[PDB]
Amino acid sequence: PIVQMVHQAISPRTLNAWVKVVEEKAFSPEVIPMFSALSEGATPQDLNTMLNTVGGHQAAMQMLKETINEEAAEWDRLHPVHAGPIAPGQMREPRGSDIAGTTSTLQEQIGWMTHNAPIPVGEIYKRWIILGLNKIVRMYSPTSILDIRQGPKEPFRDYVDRFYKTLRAEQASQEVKNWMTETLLVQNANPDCKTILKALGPGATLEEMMTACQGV
Amino acid sequence: PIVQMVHQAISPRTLNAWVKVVEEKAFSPEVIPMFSALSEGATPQDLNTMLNTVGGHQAAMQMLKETINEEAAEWDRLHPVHAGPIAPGQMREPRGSDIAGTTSTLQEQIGWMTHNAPIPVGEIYKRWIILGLNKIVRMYSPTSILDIRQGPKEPFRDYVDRFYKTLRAEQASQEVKNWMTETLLVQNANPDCKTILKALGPGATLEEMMTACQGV
Amino acid sequence: PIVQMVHQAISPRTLNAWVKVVEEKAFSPEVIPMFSALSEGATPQDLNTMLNTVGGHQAAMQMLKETINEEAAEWDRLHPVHAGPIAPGQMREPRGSDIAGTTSTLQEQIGWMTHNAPIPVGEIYKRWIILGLNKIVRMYSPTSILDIRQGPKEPFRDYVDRFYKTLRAEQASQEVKNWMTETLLVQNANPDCKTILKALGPGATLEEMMTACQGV
Amino acid sequence: PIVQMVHQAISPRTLNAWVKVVEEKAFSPEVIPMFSALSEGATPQDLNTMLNTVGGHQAAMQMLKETINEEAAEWDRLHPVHAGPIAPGQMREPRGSDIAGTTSTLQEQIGWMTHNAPIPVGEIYKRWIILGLNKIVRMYSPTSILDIRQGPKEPFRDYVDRFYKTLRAEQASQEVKNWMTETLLVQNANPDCKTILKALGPGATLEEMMTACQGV
Amino acid sequence: PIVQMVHQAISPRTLNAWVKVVEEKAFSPEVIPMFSALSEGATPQDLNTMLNTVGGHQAAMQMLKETINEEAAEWDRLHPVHAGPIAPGQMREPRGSDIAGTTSTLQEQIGWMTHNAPIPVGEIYKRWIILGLNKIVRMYSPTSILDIRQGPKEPFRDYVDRFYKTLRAEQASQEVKNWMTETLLVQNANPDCKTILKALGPGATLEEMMTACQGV
Amino acid sequence: PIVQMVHQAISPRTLNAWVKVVEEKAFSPEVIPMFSALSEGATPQDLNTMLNTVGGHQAAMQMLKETINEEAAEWDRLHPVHAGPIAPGQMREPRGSDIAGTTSTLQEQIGWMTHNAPIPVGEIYKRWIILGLNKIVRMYSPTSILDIRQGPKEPFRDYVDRFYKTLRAEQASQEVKNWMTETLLVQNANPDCKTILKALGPGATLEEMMTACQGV
Ligand SMILES: [Cl-]
Ligand SMILES: [Cl-]
Ligand SMILES: [Cl-]
Ligand SMILES: [Cl-]
Ligand SMILES: [Cl-]
Ligand SMILES: [Cl-]
Ligand SMILES: [Cl-]
Ligand SMILES: [Cl-]
Ligand SMILES: [Cl-]
Ligand SMILES: [Cl-]
Ligand SMILES: [Cl-]
Ligand SMILES: [Cl-]
Ligand SMILES: [Cl-]
Ligand SMILES: [Cl-]
Ligand SMILES: [Cl-]
Ligand SMILES: [Cl-]
Ligand SMILES: [Cl-]
Ligand SMILES: [Cl-]
Ligand SMILES: [Cl-]
Ligand SMILES: [Cl-]
Ligand SMILES: [Cl-]
Ligand SMILES: [Cl-]
Ligand SMILES: [Cl-]
Ligand SMILES: [Cl-]
Ligand SMILES: [Cl-]
Ligand SMILES: [Cl-]
Ligand SMILES: [Cl-]
Ligand SMILES: [Cl-]
Ligand SMILES: [Cl-]
Ligand SMILES: [Cl-]
Repeated sequence: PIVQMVHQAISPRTLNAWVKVVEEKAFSPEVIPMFSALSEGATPQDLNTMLNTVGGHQAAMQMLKETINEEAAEWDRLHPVHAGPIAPGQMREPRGSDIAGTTSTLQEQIGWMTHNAPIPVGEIYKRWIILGLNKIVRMYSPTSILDIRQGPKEPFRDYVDRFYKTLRAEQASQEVKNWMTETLLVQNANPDCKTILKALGPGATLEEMMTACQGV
Repeated sequence: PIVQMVHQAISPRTLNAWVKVVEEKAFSPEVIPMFSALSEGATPQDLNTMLNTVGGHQAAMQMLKETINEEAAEWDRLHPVHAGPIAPGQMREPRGSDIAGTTSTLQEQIGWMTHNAPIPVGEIYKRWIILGLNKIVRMYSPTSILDIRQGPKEPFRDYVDRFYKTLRAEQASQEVKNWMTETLLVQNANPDCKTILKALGPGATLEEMMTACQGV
Repeated sequence: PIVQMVHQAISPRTLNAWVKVVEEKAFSPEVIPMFSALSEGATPQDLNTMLNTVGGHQAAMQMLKETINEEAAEWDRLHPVHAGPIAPGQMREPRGSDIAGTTSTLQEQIGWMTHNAPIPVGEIYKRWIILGLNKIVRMYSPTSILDIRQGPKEPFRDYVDRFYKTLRAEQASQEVKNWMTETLLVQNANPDCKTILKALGPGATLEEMMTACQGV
Repeated sequence: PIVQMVHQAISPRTLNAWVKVVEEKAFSPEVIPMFSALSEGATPQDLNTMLNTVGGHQAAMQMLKETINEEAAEWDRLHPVHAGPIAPGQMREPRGSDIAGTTSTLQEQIGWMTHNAPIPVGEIYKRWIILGLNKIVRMYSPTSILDIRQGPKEPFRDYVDRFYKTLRAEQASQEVKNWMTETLLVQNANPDCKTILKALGPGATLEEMMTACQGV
Repeated sequence: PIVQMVHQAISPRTLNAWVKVVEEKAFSPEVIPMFSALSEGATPQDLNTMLNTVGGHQAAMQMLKETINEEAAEWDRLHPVHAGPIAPGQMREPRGSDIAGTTSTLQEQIGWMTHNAPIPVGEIYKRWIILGLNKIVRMYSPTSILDIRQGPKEPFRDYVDRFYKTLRAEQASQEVKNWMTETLLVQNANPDCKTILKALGPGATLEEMMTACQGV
Repeated sequence: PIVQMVHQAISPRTLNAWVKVVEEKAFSPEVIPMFSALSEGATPQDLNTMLNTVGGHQAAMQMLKETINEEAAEWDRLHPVHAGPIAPGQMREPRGSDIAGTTSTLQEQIGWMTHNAPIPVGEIYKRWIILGLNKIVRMYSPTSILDIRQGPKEPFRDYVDRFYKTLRAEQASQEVKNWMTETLLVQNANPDCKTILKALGPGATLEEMMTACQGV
C-alpha cells in the first residue's frame, strides 16, 4: 500500500487475513467490503497479489479476469493512447492492462499515484475488481428474494434476517430494493404477523414492524 | 483512522477484532464501547467499513441504516445547503449523506476533519451509529428491570449482577436509573436480605449493602 | 494513550488483553497491576474505555462507579471552581467529572495533560480507579489471614504461598503486614516446622525459614 | 527488505508465514505469488534466508539451486566482467553468484540496490527463483489438462474449478491457454451441458457458459 | 522501556509473554535470561510492573522483596544522602527505595536515566532482581550435582544433558564449575563409557568425549 | 538489534520464535538459517540472549560454549592487545570475550558496531556461533550419506528427498558434495531407475533425472 504518501509492502497479516477470509466465507457479500478494507491504498501490484494468492475457486477467479479485461478494453476505447515520445517531465498515459498491473512496473504505478494531476490506478482497478466480485456474489447466491417467506412459527426477527441477507445478495438498484422492502416483506409474512403489519400502516419503520411482531 | 494529524488505513487486527466481537457477543451492551474503542479517530469510510463487514444480523444493520438516515435528514434540515460555486480556499459544506460516507470521498472527509474550523464528520457519524446501536441493544434485551427478583437461595452478589446487567440494557435517563436503584433493588430482594437492607437505612452505598448481606 | 508527547488510540491487543484478563482472573490482586500496565499514559477516555468493555461483573463495576463519584466529590470540595470567563491563553480548571472523563472532551484532556504546569488527569482518575479496584479485591477475597494454617503434611513452601497470597488480598498498612508476618506465619505453622522456626530466632529471613523447613 | 529507501531485517511473522506456507500447501501454484508477496523489496540475503529455512522438500530445493546456477551462468555470459581496479566513486559490477547472494555482502547488495543507475539484484534473483519455482510447480502437478472431463452428475461449476486449477498448473504460453479454453472446456463437458454450450455460440463468456448450465 | 533515548510503555505482548513464562516454566534457570530479555531498557516502574503481575508463587516473590530490600539498604549505606536544597540544574540523588521504584516517580526515573553523568537505576534494580531470582532458582532446584550418575543403559548424551542442567542450577563460581566438569562428569559415568573416557586423556573436549561414547 | 543505524531491543515475537524453533526442530539443519534470520543486526548481547533462553539441550549448548572459547582464543592470538591508556577519541580494541559479550557492555558493543572503521563484533560472534551450531548439527545427524539407498518400490522423488536431506546434514566441502552427487545418487538407486539413469548420460540435470524416473 501507499500511506500518508510513501510506499509499503502488503503485510503478512493482511495477506493471511484475506486468504482465510476466502477460505472461510467463500463468496458471501461481506467478503467484498473486507477485501476493500484489506486493500486500502493498494497499488495494482498489491491487488493482483491478493487475487493470485487464492487457491481454488478458479472458476470465479477466471470470471473476474474476464470482467477486468472488459473494463480494461472499455478504458482503452475511452482513452485512446497518443503516439509520441514521452517528455522528460512526464510519464506515459496508462492503458487498461497497465491499470490491471500486468503491463506496468511498481515504479510506474507509484508514479501515476503520486504525481500531481493524479491518476488513481489502484482505485480504478479496485473498482473493476469489486464489479467482478459483485457479479460472482450474485451468481453464487443460492436463493431468490421472491422465495423468502416467513414460517408459521418463525419469529419475525429471523424472517427479517433471511430477507435482508438475500436482499443484500440481490444487488439491484436502490429504488428496486426500496420497492421489494415496501411490498414483499409484508406480503410474504405469516398470517398472524401479516395482519398486524397491515394494521400498522404503509409507512412504518422496520423498528416499528419488528416491535409490533415481537410478542407475536 | 487519523492519528496525531495523518491518515491511516484500518488495521487487519482492528477489523478482525470487530468481526469476532459481533460474532461472539451479538448485541450485548459492552459491544458499543468496544466499537467506539475500535473506531477512535475513524473517518466515515472506516465506520462504513466496520458496519459492512458484519455477516448476518441484517435486520439490526437495516434498523441502523434507518436510524442513520433519520439523523442525516435532521442534519440536512438544520443545515440547509447554500447555492453557489465553491471558492478556491474552501471546501463544500457536508450534507447528511456526506457525513454517512455514502456521497463523499475519503479526501473530502480528510479535508473536513483536518481543515481549521473543523467539522468532525467521523465523530458525528459515530454518534449517529452509537444511537442506532443503543436502539438495537434495547430492542434485543430479553429481560425487563421490573422482573429481576432475588431467589430465596441466591447470594446477594449474583442478584446485583443480574440487576445492573439488565439495568445497563435499559438505557433510560440517569435520574430514572437512580430511582430504579433506590427503589427496585431493595424492593425485589429476598426476605432475609430485604429485612437487613431495610435496617441499613435509605442512604447506604452498594458496598455497605453487599457487605451487609455477605454472610447472609 | 499519550507517549513521548503525542496522542494515540488504545490498541486492539491492549483492549482484548484487558477483556481476557477480567474474564480469566476475575478480581485476583494481580489484575490491578496488569490494569495499570495496560493503561500507562492513558487519558480518562481510554480508562473509561477499558472499564466499559467489561461484560458482567456489573456489581463490582457499580461499586467502582460509586468510589469514583466519592473521589470526584472530594476533588470538587478541595478544588472549588472560580467564576469567570476563560482567558485566551488558558484552559478551564477541571471538575471531578471532567477528570472521570464524563464531562470533558478528548481535546480538553489532552490539553490538561500536555500544557505546562500540567494537570495529570489520567493519573488522578487512574488512582481513583485503582482505589475502587482495591476495595473490590478486598471484598471478593474469600479467605482471612487468620485462618491460614499449615497442614500436618503440608510442605512449608505451599503454606507460605497460601499465606502471602491471602496477605496480598488483605491490603492493610505495611506495618500491620509486618506484624502479621512476624507473628502469624510462625504461630500458625504445624508442630514439626513450628519448633524449628522457634529455634531459628525472632529475626530470621524468609529464605532461612524456608531452607530450615525444606527437608522437614 | 528495503522500504521507502532504508534497510530492514526480515520479520519473524514473514519468515514463519513462509515456512507454514511451504508446510501446508506443498508446491501448489498459489505458493508462488505468496512467496513474491512475502519477499517484496527483499535483498538476495532475505531470499536465500527464505529458501534455506525450508525443511524437507530438498529435491525441489536442489532443482531450484540448479536453475539459479543456470540463470547465473547466463548472466555471466551476457555480462562479462572487466578487469581493472574499482574507482573510489564506484562499486564493482555484480556476477551471477553476487546476485544469488552467495558471493556478495549485505552492504554490497544494498549498495547496488540504492545507488543511482540502480541494479535491482533482488528483483533479478527473485525472477530466477520464481522461474525455478514454476518448474517445480509444473513437475509436481499430478494431472494433465487433457484428462479433465466433466462427470455425468458433476455440476458445471466444479468441472470449471478443476479445469482452471489444472490449467493454472500447466503454465504454457497465454495463446496456448486461450486455445485450451476455447476447445477443451466445451469438448470435455458431459453431454447435457455440452449440447447447451454448443447452442450458446463459439464466442460466449465464462459467465454465460456457467449461467447456461446452472440449472442443468 | 526507554529506547534509542525516548520513553515507551511496556507492551501487551511483552507482559503477556512474561506472565506465560512464569506460568509454564516456574523457576527454571532459562527464566532469568528471558526476564532480562523482556526488560531491556526498562525503568524501575516497568520492572515492578513485571514482578507484580505474577499470580501465585508469592513465597518466591516475597523472598525477592527481601533480597531487593537488602541490596537497597547496602546502596543506602554506601551512598549516604547529603542534606541540602536541590539546585535548579540538578536532580536529587536516588536512595535504595527510589531505585526499587517504590519512592520515585516515572519522571524522576527517566531523569536519572537520561541526564548526563547517568545513573542507570533500571539496570541497578535489574541486577538486584536477577540476584534474588538466582537465589530462588537455586533454592527451588530439586537435585544436587553430586547425585547425577549415568545409568547402565543411559546414552551418554542424555547423561550430559541432565548433568549440565543441574550444573546450570548450581550457580557456583566458574572455577568450581570447571572443577565439577573435570572431575564429576567422568567420575559418575557408567563403567563402559567411564573406561573409554579414562582412555581419552585428562584434557579432552566435550565433543571428543561425546563422540567417544557415541556408539557406546 | 541495530537497524538502519539505531539500537533496539530483541522483540518478544523474535525470542519466542527462536525458543519454539529449538523446541520443535531440535537440531535440524534448517534451524541454523532460522537463527541467522532471527538475529539479523544483533549485538553480542542479543545473541547471548537467544542462546541462554534455550531450556534443555545443555550438552549441545556446552559444546557451543567450548567452540566459542576456541574461536575467542584464536582471535586473541591473532589480535594481541597493546598496552596503553585509551585516548579520548578512541575505544579499546576488543578481546575474544568482548566479542562473545561476556566482558563488554552493550554501550561498548554499540560503539564498536557504529564507529567508523567498524568492527562488526555481532557478525564475528555470529560466525563463531554458526560454526558451533554446524558442529552440533553434524554430530546429531542420525544417518550417513553412504547408507541412503533407494527402495525397490520407493518413488525416485522420495529417495532424492532423503538423499539431499542427509547430504545437507553432512556439511562437507562443496567439491566433495559435487562428487557425492555425481557418484552415490545414481550408484545407490534401485535397479529399475538405475538403468534408466545410466542411459541418460553422465551430465544430466536433477530435473532430467527425476523426470526420467517419474513414471518409473
Ligand atoms: Cl499467509
Ligand atoms: Cl480458498
Ligand atoms: Cl459462495
Ligand atoms: Cl499467479
Ligand atoms: Cl433463507
Ligand atoms: Cl478479518
Ligand atoms: Cl456475525
Ligand atoms: Cl443480541
Ligand atoms: Cl457493503
Ligand atoms: Cl436475569
Ligand atoms: Cl477485543
Ligand atoms: Cl467478564
Ligand atoms: Cl473475584
Ligand atoms: Cl458504556
Ligand atoms: Cl488458602
Ligand atoms: Cl518461524
Ligand atoms: Cl516443509
Ligand atoms: Cl507438491
Ligand atoms: Cl543453509
Ligand atoms: Cl481433477
Ligand atoms: Cl496479559
Ligand atoms: Cl503464575
Ligand atoms: Cl520451580
Ligand atoms: Cl501489586
Ligand atoms: Cl536428573
Ligand atoms: Cl517467550
Ligand atoms: Cl528446548
Ligand atoms: Cl537433533
Ligand atoms: Cl544464563
Ligand atoms: Cl533416510
